[PDB]
Amino acid sequence: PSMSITRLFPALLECFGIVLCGYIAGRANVITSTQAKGLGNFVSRFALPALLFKNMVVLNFSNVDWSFLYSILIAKASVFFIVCVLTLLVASPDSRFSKAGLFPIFATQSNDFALGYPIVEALYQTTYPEYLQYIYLVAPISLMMLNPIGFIFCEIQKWKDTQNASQNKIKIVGLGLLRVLQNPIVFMVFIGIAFNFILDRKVPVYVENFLDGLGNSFSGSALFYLGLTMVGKIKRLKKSAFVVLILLITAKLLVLPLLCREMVELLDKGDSVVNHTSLSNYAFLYGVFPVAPGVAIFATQFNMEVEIITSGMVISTFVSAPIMYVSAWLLTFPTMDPKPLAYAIQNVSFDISIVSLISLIWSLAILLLSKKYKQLPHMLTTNLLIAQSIVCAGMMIWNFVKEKNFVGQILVFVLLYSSLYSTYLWTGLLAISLFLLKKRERVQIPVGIIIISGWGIPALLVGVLLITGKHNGDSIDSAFFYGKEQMITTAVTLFCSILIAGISLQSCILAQEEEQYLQSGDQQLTRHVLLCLLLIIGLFANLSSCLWWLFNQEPGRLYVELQFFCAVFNFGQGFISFGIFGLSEEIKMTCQQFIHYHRDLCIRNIVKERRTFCGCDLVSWLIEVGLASDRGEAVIYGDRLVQGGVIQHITNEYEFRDEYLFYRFL
Amino acid sequence: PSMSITRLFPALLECFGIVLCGYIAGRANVITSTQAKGLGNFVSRFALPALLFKNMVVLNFSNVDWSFLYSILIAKASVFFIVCVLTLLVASPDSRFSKAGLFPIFATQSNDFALGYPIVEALYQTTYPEYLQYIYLVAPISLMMLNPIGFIFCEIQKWKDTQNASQNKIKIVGLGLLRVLQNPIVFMVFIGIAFNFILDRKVPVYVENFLDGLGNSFSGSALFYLGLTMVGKIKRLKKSAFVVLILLITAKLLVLPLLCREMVELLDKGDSVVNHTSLSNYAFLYGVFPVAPGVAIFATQFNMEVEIITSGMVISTFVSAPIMYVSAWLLTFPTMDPKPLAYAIQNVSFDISIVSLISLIWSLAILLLSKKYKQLPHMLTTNLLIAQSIVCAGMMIWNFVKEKNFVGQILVFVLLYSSLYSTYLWTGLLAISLFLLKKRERVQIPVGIIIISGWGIPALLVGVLLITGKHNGDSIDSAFFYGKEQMITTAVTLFCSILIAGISLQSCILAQEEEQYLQSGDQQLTRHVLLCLLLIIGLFANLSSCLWWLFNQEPGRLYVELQFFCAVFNFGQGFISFGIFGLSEEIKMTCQQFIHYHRDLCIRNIVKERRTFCGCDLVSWLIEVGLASDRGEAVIYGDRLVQGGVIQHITNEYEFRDEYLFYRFL
Ligand SMILES: CC(C)CCC[C@@H](C)[C@H]1CC[C@H]2[C@@H]3CC=C4C[C@@H](OC(=O)CCC(=O)O)CC[C@]4(C)[C@H]3CC[C@]12C
Ligand SMILES: CC(C)CCC[C@@H](C)[C@H]1CC[C@H]2[C@@H]3CC=C4C[C@@H](OC(=O)CCC(=O)O)CC[C@]4(C)[C@H]3CC[C@]12C
Ligand SMILES: CC(C)CCC[C@@H](C)[C@H]1CC[C@H]2[C@@H]3CC=C4C[C@@H](O)CC[C@]4(C)[C@H]3CC[C@]12C
Ligand SMILES: CC(C)CCC[C@@H](C)[C@H]1CC[C@H]2[C@@H]3CC=C4C[C@@H](O)CC[C@]4(C)[C@H]3CC[C@]12C
Repeated sequence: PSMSITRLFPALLECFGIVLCGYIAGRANVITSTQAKGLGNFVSRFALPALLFKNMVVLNFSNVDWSFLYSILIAKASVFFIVCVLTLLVASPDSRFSKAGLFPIFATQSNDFALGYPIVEALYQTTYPEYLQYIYLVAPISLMMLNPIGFIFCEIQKWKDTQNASQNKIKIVGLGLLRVLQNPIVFMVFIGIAFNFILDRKVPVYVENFLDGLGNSFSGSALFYLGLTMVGKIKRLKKSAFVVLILLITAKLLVLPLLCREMVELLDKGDSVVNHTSLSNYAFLYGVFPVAPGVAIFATQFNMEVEIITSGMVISTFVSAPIMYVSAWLLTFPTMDPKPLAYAIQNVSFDISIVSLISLIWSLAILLLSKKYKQLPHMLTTNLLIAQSIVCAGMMIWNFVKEKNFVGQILVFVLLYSSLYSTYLWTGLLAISLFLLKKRERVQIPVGIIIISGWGIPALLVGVLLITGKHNGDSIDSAFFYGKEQMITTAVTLFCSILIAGISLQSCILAQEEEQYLQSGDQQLTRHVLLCLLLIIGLFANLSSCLWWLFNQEPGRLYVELQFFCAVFNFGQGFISFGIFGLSEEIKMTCQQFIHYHRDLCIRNIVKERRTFCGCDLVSWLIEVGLASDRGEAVIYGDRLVQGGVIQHITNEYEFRDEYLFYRFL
Repeated sequence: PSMSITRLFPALLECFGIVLCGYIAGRANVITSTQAKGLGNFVSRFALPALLFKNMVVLNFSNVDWSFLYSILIAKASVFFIVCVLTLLVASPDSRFSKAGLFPIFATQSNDFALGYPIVEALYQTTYPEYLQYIYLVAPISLMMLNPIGFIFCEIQKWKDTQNASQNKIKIVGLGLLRVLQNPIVFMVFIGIAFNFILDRKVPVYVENFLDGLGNSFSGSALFYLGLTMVGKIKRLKKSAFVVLILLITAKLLVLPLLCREMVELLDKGDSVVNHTSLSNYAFLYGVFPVAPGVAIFATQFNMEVEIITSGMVISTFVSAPIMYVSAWLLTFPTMDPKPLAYAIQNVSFDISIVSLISLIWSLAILLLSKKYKQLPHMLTTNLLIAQSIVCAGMMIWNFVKEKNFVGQILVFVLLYSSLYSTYLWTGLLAISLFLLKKRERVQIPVGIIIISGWGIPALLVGVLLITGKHNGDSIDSAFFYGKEQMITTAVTLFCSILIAGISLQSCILAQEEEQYLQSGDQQLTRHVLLCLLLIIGLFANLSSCLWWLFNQEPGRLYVELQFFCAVFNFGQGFISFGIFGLSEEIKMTCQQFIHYHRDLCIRNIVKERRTFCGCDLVSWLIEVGLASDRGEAVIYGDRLVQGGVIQHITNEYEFRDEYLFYRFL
């Protein structure tokens, strides 16, 4: 009925595929950091103002439900107040106010013009068209209400830092209000209100096409720019910063949706209980939008807490999508029957499985063409991705052979759950390999023994399940294909894997040292330990669901959520693996420019005699001088120099890269 | 009926308003030339491929009329062959091939993805939707048939710089084909055809939203980027280059549409004569699309004929719009009745007049706030724009009061045509002032006498016309309000104006020197002659139409076109006048970056002792060193330096500008 949910997955695919395209373009150095400024300016100064003005001139303010806006504003104000009070009472006095100026803003301001609006449009287009108008009502008002307090706190921190006690509160409040008044959203909305009243809710035909043309290009360009602005933002941090970031993202993505739902339940007291449920669900879905990059822009402008804010915004952007999908499906579940419920679970798992299969075959092609799996622990990772691809393919076959052929059904079930148990066990084997590498022991690794164990133990478990179990062809879900025996063998396999994971966790000298450094750096322990920390979340979810079903024989109103979560993890675990292990005239001009003018003073610190400069030191020196903005521009400049015959590698085998590679002048 | 024409003006307004926004953003240094590369890459590598693939997957090749495509291709091939043959026969042997490789491409390839498609969509969405599919069929194929040959010619020019007569024809053809195969349009269309046949003309729902999101952001972004790429392109050229440019634009915008119409007349031999007429009228206005910037990109890549190609592309882009509008209206005219025809003329003139009044009041406000009209010849220009604004307002009043009141309509007519005669005379007075300034005589200019004459002679003419004329209130057009006497007065006024126009055409010394330079440069004599010529063109058109009506008393089937042209010029002459007249952590980082490392060697060539460097020399030196790409980067860098307390003006009154203003170090 309401909240058509089958249209949400393509909308999420749009929203995050454009972001992924932007990230890939930025990271492959197609677009550098300087060239992204043009796209950012076009999006912020011409497309968003046009979209806001066009949508705000026609709003019909006499037919707007203000209860929803009041509830959302009350929830946001409550979250802001709580975060500000806790930050003031907890943070150290040296940089207290700055935190209280930005942490509440981080946990309240969301990204709903670029990401939230397509989702809301897809969910509520033909069912509740009046909901799409609320976004343009809620996003600006919040900036009109909560941003000034944060800006005032930041100005107070700046005043303390400068120690200019002669200032008064009037100037601080004036600066705080002026910073929020100059935002294009605020005054564009004000002008939209003014022209809405002047023009009697009608857009002249002369400017309709112009406004539509500028407004239709906002969403995709903003998604691309958001993807571009995440190329190098996530960096290593400390434990305290990590805990603060986890708390902030939990406040943004968990506490706020629940508070919005509670406020909508309290304030709204209308008839048509169906509409009340729809409004509460809409509030919950609105609460889960990620943090807007405008907060990072504010932090950069104030030059305070920029790194933690940027990292948190980037992380929350990616964390929000599974939360959105699962929350929407869970809220749609109550208005369903058990057989359509199972069909919906099958369909969602099939969609996740097919997208994950495409991503996994792409990642496998990359890994095979890299030809780096011959040394540990890349081949175990290759086996893990192979098992994930096989389980995705097995489920896609199962969705069609569920009630088509018998022998095909048994064969598909065997393949699918052998692959599932293979992934479960391979998590533990990878953890064991990482722990063994941690011991730094120069002992041979039984690669053959571990691989045959990992690919034969699940086969033996499936065989004994077939021998001792009872077939049940009336079950739509493959989890209950046999029943008690399948459940107990899955539970014991998960328990063993989790226990294993927990227990486990002209210069020859220059050439030899650089190849030794390359060999040492090829062992990417960070990514492997990240994967062998992330998989146990889903392993724990699976084990908890199995134990809950075993202990609670009578099905309560919690096993459906566990089924959905475990299926989503089981058939989307390949996304994590893809995210980890898946990613002339001007030449002459720059050549003579470098040779003639500033060639001198270059060889003073970065070049020394060796029995002749690195790759990182030259990039750092170029950044220091001012010939580049980031590492990308330095890499492009070095490529320009090398292609022109200015410098060359010693071995004549590597191009200009930001590694520990040595080059010589010509 | 067919070809809904009342909604073409908003489409043109959108298409060129986004271009104007891009040009203003680029010229005001909001977006620098380096930062535009990101927008260009996003447009050319992600949005256009997505749009092309999405449109090519669903095309229904079994229901496509190939006669239109064949006729367009034949006309384009004929134009290409003619231009190539004439260029080969006429051009000097120094660069005979290079021009022959680029001139036929300039006159054939058009801009139909960004500009042509919105126009075709607006004109034909409701009446003939199938026409919308022809663009994506015509634009790619043309390249596949015409781009190689020309490219081969360019390769021959490169072969003329190698002095290797033996080798290699095969290599030349291979390079020519490889340059056209790597264009995203070509292989995107090929992949679209392949997936069209694979997918049975159906796109999966998973990628529908992604393709729609990337494809919907192409038109506005491409228009903005096109506007951005026209900031510093039009430059002074030679007479021969000007003649070649005029010939090339005439071939592109005049010969090609007529040839397309003729080929469609010859080949298409179908039924439903109305459909044949509509398809032949669609053949026309396809050849009036301006030159695509891809030709300029090709010229830059080949590094040959770059300046003439860029200037011609920009000029054709700006010239095509009135040609499109007038051609479409003239083609639509035959399917109308006399009274609806007159109403359509009134409506088109009213629309042009209202847009021109908005533009003119903007320009007048800018000129008044500039406070530079106190010296000749700016105040005469101010009077000219005042008269144009008054005539626009008078016509907008007339359209509402054409049949409302007697005294009101008489007063409105008097004001309107007094303003029209005022503009006609003020053209000649501006010509007289320019000629007097050319004589370089230090004689006082009777500004009061000339302004009194210019604002009084039209009043005397309209008064004597009212006294001796006869009222005719049954005419919708204001031209025949009185009859033959009004035509005689208009003709004699135009003849007098045309004759007049034709007949006429520390810091002791540095401060005064720069003041004298500013005074000399304030008299912008370069643009005034161009404005005079542009108004003379329309005055000549008006006089020709008046003489044609006077000599040809019986109305043939040519007076409607002259009426339309006269109305368009009379009520859009303000657009010409608007075009001529009307258009920190980083700080400290850059200031100590300049101070610490490369502060030295700056005072070696440009800075010298004076009784101390101009901004132009600093900009040129910064460009030469490599710290800036164009004048914009140098200007931004100088602003950063000045705001950081590095250099300051002698008078401390001028910010960092690319003028002859001396600056001193701190
Ligand atoms: C939730 C399901 C059912 C719907 C489909 C969601 C996917 C389209 C999302 C989910 C996880 C996303 C990924 C999560 C994390 C990343 C890493 C991200 O890069 C970084 O975070 C690196 C930053 C740096 O190096 O500074 C690039 C996008 C990517 C691959 C994302 C691409 C889009 C993905 C696959
Ligand atoms: C034809 C009518 C009925 C429809 C509306 C058309 C307008 C939207 C067009 C027609 C003429 C155009 C102008 C023609 C020329 C210019 C100059 C152009 O700048 C340059 O050419 C300078 C280039 C340089 O300095 O290098 C900026 C856009 C502008 C004002 C154009 C803006 C858009 C205009 C007013
Ligand atoms: C359950 C399935 C369907 C979806 C899982 C989504 C979440 C849990 C996964 C999908 C891809 C993952 C990301 C993949 C790659 C990276 C880059 C790394 O440097 C930090 C972690 C990070 C950012 C991961 C965080 C967790 C992540 C966002
Ligand atoms: C008849 C009315 C309605 C429309 C007239 C359109 C044409 C003829 C006019 C409108 C604005 C004009 C432009 C205004 C400004 C400039 C900049 C100048 O450095 C070169 C000429 C150029 C580029 C003009 C060329 C002619 C132009 C394009």
